[PDB]
Amino acid sequence: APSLSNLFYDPTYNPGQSTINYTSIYGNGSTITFDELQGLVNSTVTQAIMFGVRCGAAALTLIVMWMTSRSRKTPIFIINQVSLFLIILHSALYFKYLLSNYSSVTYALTGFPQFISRGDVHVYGATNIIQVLLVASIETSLVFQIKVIFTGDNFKRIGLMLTSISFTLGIATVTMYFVSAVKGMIVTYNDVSATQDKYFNASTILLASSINFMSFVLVVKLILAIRSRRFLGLKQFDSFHILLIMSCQSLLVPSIIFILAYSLKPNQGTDVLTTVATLLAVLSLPLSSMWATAANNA
Amino acid sequence: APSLSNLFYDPTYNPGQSTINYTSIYGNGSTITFDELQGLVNSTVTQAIMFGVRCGAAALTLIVMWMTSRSRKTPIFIINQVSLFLIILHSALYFKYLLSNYSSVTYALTGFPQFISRGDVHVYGATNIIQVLLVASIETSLVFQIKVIFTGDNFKRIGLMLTSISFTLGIATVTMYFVSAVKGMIVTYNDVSATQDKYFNASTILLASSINFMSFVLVVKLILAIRSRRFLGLKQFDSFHILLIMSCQSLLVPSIIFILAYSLKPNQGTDVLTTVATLLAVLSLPLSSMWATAANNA
Amino acid sequence: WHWLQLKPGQPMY
Amino acid sequence: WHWLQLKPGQPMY
Ligand SMILES: CC(C)CCC[C@@H](C)[C@H]1CC[C@H]2[C@@H]3CC=C4C[C@@H](OC(=O)CCC(=O)O)CC[C@]4(C)[C@H]3CC[C@]12C
Ligand SMILES: CC(C)CCC[C@@H](C)[C@H]1CC[C@H]2[C@@H]3CC=C4C[C@@H](OC(=O)CCC(=O)O)CC[C@]4(C)[C@H]3CC[C@]12C
Ligand SMILES: CC(C)CCC[C@@H](C)[C@H]1CC[C@H]2[C@@H]3CC=C4C[C@@H](OC(=O)CCC(=O)O)CC[C@]4(C)[C@H]3CC[C@]12C
Ligand SMILES: CC(C)CCC[C@@H](C)[C@H]1CC[C@H]2[C@@H]3CC=C4C[C@@H](OC(=O)CCC(=O)O)CC[C@]4(C)[C@H]3CC[C@]12C
Ligand SMILES: CC(C)CCC[C@@H](C)[C@H]1CC[C@H]2[C@@H]3CC=C4C[C@@H](OC(=O)CCC(=O)O)CC[C@]4(C)[C@H]3CC[C@]12C
Ligand SMILES: CC(C)CCC[C@@H](C)[C@H]1CC[C@H]2[C@@H]3CC=C4C[C@@H](OC(=O)CCC(=O)O)CC[C@]4(C)[C@H]3CC[C@]12C
Ligand SMILES: CC(C)CCC[C@@H](C)[C@H]1CC[C@H]2[C@@H]3CC=C4C[C@@H](OC(=O)CCC(=O)O)CC[C@]4(C)[C@H]3CC[C@]12C
Ligand SMILES: CC(C)CCC[C@@H](C)[C@H]1CC[C@H]2[C@@H]3CC=C4C[C@@H](OC(=O)CCC(=O)O)CC[C@]4(C)[C@H]3CC[C@]12C
Ligand SMILES: CC(C)CCC[C@@H](C)[C@H]1CC[C@H]2[C@@H]3CC=C4C[C@@H](OC(=O)CCC(=O)O)CC[C@]4(C)[C@H]3CC[C@]12C
Ligand SMILES: CC(C)CCC[C@@H](C)[C@H]1CC[C@H]2[C@@H]3CC=C4C[C@@H](OC(=O)CCC(=O)O)CC[C@]4(C)[C@H]3CC[C@]12C
Ligand SMILES: CC(C)CCC[C@@H](C)[C@H]1CC[C@H]2[C@@H]3CC=C4C[C@@H](OC(=O)CCC(=O)O)CC[C@]4(C)[C@H]3CC[C@]12C
Ligand SMILES: CC(C)CCC[C@@H](C)[C@H]1CC[C@H]2[C@@H]3CC=C4C[C@@H](OC(=O)CCC(=O)O)CC[C@]4(C)[C@H]3CC[C@]12C
Ligand SMILES: *[C@@H]1O[C@H](CO)[C@@H](O)[C@H](O)[C@H]1NC(C)=O
Ligand SMILES: *[C@@H]1O[C@H](CO)[C@@H](O)[C@H](O)[C@H]1NC(C)=O
Ligand SMILES: *[C@@H]1O[C@H](CO)[C@@H](O)[C@H](O)[C@H]1NC(C)=O
Ligand SMILES: *[C@@H]1O[C@H](CO)[C@@H](O)[C@H](O)[C@H]1NC(C)=O
Repeated sequence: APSLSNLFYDPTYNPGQSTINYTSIYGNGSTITFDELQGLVNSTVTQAIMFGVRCGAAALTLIVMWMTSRSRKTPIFIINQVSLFLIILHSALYFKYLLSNYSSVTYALTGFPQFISRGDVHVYGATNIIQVLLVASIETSLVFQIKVIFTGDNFKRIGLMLTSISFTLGIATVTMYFVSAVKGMIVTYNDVSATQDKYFNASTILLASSINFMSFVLVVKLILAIRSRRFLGLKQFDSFHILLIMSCQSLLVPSIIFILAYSLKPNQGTDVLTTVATLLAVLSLPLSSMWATAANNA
Repeated sequence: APSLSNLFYDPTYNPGQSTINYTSIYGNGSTITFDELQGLVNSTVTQAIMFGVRCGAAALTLIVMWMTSRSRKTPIFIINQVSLFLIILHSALYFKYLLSNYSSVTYALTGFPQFISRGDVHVYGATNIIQVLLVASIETSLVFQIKVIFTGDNFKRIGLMLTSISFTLGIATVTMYFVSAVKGMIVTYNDVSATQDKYFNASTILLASSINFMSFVLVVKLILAIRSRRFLGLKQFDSFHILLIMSCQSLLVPSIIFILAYSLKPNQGTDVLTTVATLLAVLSLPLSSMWATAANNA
Repeated sequence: WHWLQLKPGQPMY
Repeated sequence: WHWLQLKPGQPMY
C-alpha cells in the first residue's frame, strides 16, 4: 500500500456496481459486477448451511434412535436408520461437491472444462446414486408403514387398494430418479458443461405426491378413528388430537413445504424448501410409523 | 457469446493462475489470482457447514432432552438446555453474519468501509455478547456439576478445594470473554477495519483449561472409584470402564480436540476444531453430569 | 412459480 | 502451531 486514492473518501461509492475484468472462454474481457459474484457465493453459503444441518440432524437422530429404542429388530427401525445413514453420506459427498471444482467461482464465471478433472465426475455420479439409495429407503419405509397401517382387523379392500397404489407409485418414482441419474451421467461424462434437470424435477413432484398421499392417508385414518370412537368409544380423544394435525406425527408439514417450495424467488441460490421437505419427512418417519402401529380403537 | 477463442482449446490453461483487475481503496488496479478468491470463498463455505451442524445438533438435542427427561426441574437440566438454546441463537446470528456485508467478497478484496452500514455492527456486538451468555451457561453448568460431584459423603477438603478453584477459574474466564467483547466493540465502532483477537485467544486457552480440568477431575474420580471398588467392592467395574475413557461420558475428547486445534494449517479458512470443542462439550454435559450424579460406590 | 434449476454439476437434493 | 486469526468483523466462535 504505497498510497491510497480519493475514491476511498467518497461516501457514496456503494461497491456492488463496479467491474471485474476477468478472462473467460468468450475472451479476455468480461465485465461482471461484485453483486453477481456475491450472489453466486451466497448460493454456496446458503446451500451449505442446510446440508450441514442435515448431516448433524441425521447424525444426532441416529444415535438417539439407536440408544433409546425400547424394541429393536423390526423392519421399519432398520429402514429409517439406513435412511438417516444415507442422509449423512449424501451430506458428506455434497460437502465434497461444494468445496470441489464444480461449485468453484472459477467454473461459474469461467466456463473452462480444463479446470475439471476425472474422478470429480465419479463423485457427481456417486451422489446421484446415493439420492436413489435414499429415496429407496424412504419408499420401502412408506410401503412397510402402509402394510402395518391397513391390515388385520381393518377391511382388506381399502387396505389392499391403498397399499397397491402406494407401492406402484413408489416403484415408479424410484425408476424415475434412476433413469434421471443415468441420463445425467451419460451427459456429464459425454460433456461436462451440459445439464439434465427435467426428470429430476418430475421426480421431485412425484415424491411430493408420495408424501402428500401418505399424509392424506393418515388424516383419513384420524377421521376414521374419531368417527369410530364417537360411535361407542371411551369419550374419544380428549384434547389429544391437537398434536396430530401439524406436530409432525402426520406428514402435513412436508406436504405444505414442498408446495411452498416452488413459490419462492426464481432460484436466488435458495432451493432450501425442497431440501427441508426430505429432512422433515425422514425425521418424522418414526412418529408416523409409531402412530400407524397402534390399536386405533379400544 | 458472439464467438469463442483458441484459449478454450488449450488443455493446459489451469485456471487459478489468471488475473482479476478489480478496484480497491489502494487504486483501480489490483491483480489477484482466482485461487486466493476461491480460498476466501472456501473459508466461508467451510465455516458455514460447521455452524449449520451446530444449529441442527443443538436443535435436535433440545427436543430430545425435553421429551425424554425422566426427572425435570433440576438446575443442571435447565442450565444445559439454555446452553443449547444459546448455541442455536449464536448459530442463527452467525448465519446472518456469513451472508452479511462483513464476510462478503467485496469487503475482503476491497477494503471500502462505505459498504458497511450501521446495525451490522450491532449484530457483531450481539454475537460477541451471545458468546458470553453461552460460556456463562457452560461455566454455571460446570460449577453446578462439581458441586454435586464432590459433596456429602466425600471429604470436604478435596471437594471444597476443587469447587473453589473451578469457580475462580470460571468467573475469571467469563470476565475475560467480556472485557474482550467490550474492547472489540470499542474498536469495531471506533473503526470498522480494526480487529482485536488477543484476548479472544487467551479466553479460548482458558476455556480449554476449564474443560481439561473437568476431564482430569472425572478421570481422577474414575481412579478413585476403581480403587475403592477394589478394596471391598462388588467385583469392581466388569468391562464397563471401556466406555468411560473416551466415549464422551468424560471430557477427554474436547480436551484432545482443543489441543489439536492449534496444530492445523495456518488458518486456511478452517478454524473448525475449536468450533468442535465447544459443541462436543455442551453436548456431553448431560453424560458427564449423569456420570457425576451417581453413588460411585456400593 | 418457477422450475427448479441445477448448475451444470449439481447433484440431486 | 499458530495463533487464531479473526477477519475484521468476525465475531467470536
Ligand atoms: C427440524 C430442526 C432440525 C430445525 C431445522 C431448521 C432449519 C431448516 C433452519 C436452521 C437455519 C436455517 C437457515 C438460516 C439462514 C438462511 C439464510 C436465508 O437468507 C438467504 O440465504 C437469502 C439471502 C442471501 O442469498 O444471502 C435463507 C434461509 C436460510 C438458508 C435458513 C434455512 C432454514 C434453516 C437451515
Ligand atoms: C455431534 C454430531 C453432529 C457429529 C459431529 C460431526 C462433525 C465433527 C463433522 C460434521 C461435518 C464435518 C465437516 C464437513 C466438512 C469440512 C470441510 C473440510 O474441508 C476443508 O476445509 C479442508 C480441505 C482440505 O484441505 O482437504 C474440513 C473438515 C470439515 C470442516 C468437517 C469437520 C468435521 C465436521 C464438522
Ligand atoms: C458427544 C456426544 C455424547 C453427543 C451425542 C448426543 C448426545 C446428547 C446424546 C447421545 C446419546 C444420548 C442418550 C441416549 C439414551 C438416553 C436414555 C433415555 O432414557 C431412556 O431411554 C428411558 C426413559 C424412560 O424410561 O422414561 C434418556 C436420554 C439418554 C440419556 C440420551 C441423552 C442424549 C445423548 C447423551
Ligand atoms: C455419526 C458419525 C459416526 C458420523 C461421522 C461422519 C464424519 C466422519 C464425516 C461426515 C462429513 C465428512 C466430510 C465431508 C467432506 C469432506 C471433504 C473431502 O474433500 C476434501 O476436503 C478435499 C477436496 C477439497 O479441498 O475440496 C475430504 C473428506 C471430508 C472432510 C469428509 C470427512 C468425513 C466427514 C467429517
Ligand atoms: C459417514 C461415514 C460412513 C463416513 C463417510 C466418509 C466418506 C464421505 C469418504 C470415505 C472415502 C472418501 C473419498 C476418498 C478419496 C477421495 C479422493 C480425493 O481426491 C480426488 O479425487 C482428487 C484428485 C483426483 O481427481 O485424482 C477426493 C475426495 C475422495 C473422493 C473422498 C471423498 C469422501 C469419502 C467418500
Ligand atoms: C419451529 C418452532 C416453533 C419449534 C417447533 C417445535 C416442535 C418441533 C415441537 C413442539 C411440540 C413437540 C412435540 C411434543 C410432544 C411429543 C410427544 C412425544 O411422544 C410422546 O407422546 C411421549 C413423550 C414422553 O412422555 O416423554 C414425541 C414427540 C412429540 C410429538 C413432540 C415433537 C416435536 C414438537 C412438535
Ligand atoms: C416446526 C419447524 C420444523 C418448522 C420450520 C419452518 C421453516 C420451513 C421456516 C422457518 C424460517 C423460514 C424462513 C424465514 C425467512 C425466509 C426469507 C424469505 O426471503 C426473504 O425474506 C428475502 C430473501 C432475499 O432478499 O433474497 C424466503 C423464505 C425464508 C427462507 C423462510 C423459509 C421457511 C423457513 C425456513
Ligand atoms: C422436526 C421435529 C419434530 C424433530 C425431528 C426429530 C425426531 C426424529 C425426534 C423429535 C422427537 C423425538 C422423540 C421424543 C421422545 C421419544 C420418547 C423416547 O422414549 C423414552 O424412553 C422416553 C419416554 C417414555 O418414557 O416413554 C423414545 C424416543 C422418542 C420417541 C423420540 C424419537 C425421535 C423424535 C421423534
Ligand atoms: C434461537 C432460536 C429460537 C432462533 C431465534 C434466533 C433469533 C435471535 C434471530 C432469528 C432472526 C434474526 C433477525 C433477522 C433479521 C434481522 C435484521 C437485521 O437488520 C439489520 O439491521 C441489518 C440489515 C439492514 O441494515 O437492513 C438485524 C438483525 C435481525 C433483527 C436478526 C436478529 C436475530 C434474530 C431475531
Ligand atoms: C429449535 C429449532 C426447531 C429452530 C426453531 C427456530 C427457527 C424458526 C429459527 C432457527 C434459525 C432461524 C433462521 C436463522 C437466520 C436467518 C437469516 C435471516 O436473514 C436476514 O434477516 C437477512 C440476511 C439474509 O437475507 O439471509 C432471516 C431469518 C433466518 C432465515 C432465521 C429464520 C428462523 C429460524 C429458522
Ligand atoms: C468413534 C467415532 C466415529 C464416533 C462414533 C459416535 C459416538 C458419538 C457414539 C458411538 C458409541 C456411543 C455411545 C454408546 C452407548 C452409550 C450408553 C448410553 O447409555 C444410556 O443412555 C443408558 C444406559 C445404556 O443404554 O446402557 C449413553 C450414550 C452412550 C455413551 C453413547 C454415546 C455416543 C457414542 C460414543
Ligand atoms: C465423535 C467426533 C469427535 C468424530 C469426529 C472427529 C474429528 C476430530 C475429525 C472428523 C473429520 C476430520 C477432518 C477430515 C479432513 C480433514 C482435512 C485434512 O486436510 C489435510 O490434511 C490437507 C489436505 C490433504 O489431505 O491433502 C486436515 C484434517 C481434517 C480437517 C480432519 C480433522 C479432524 C476431523 C474434524
Ligand atoms: C475493463 O474493460 C473495459 C472495456 O470492456 C474498459 O473500459 C475498462 O477500462 C477495463 N477496466 C475496468 C476496471 O473496467
Ligand atoms: C485479448 O486477446 C486478443 C487476441 O488474442 C489480443 O489482441 C488482446 O491484446 C487481448 N487483450 C487483453 C487485455 O488481454
Ligand atoms: C490488468 O493490469 C495489468 C497491469 O497491472 C495489465 O498488464 C493487464 O493487461 C490488465 N488486464 C489483465 C487481464 O491482467
Ligand atoms: C486509475 O486512476 C487514475 C487516476 O485517478 C487514472 O489516471 C487512470 O486512468 C485510472 N485507470 C483505470 C483502469 O481506471
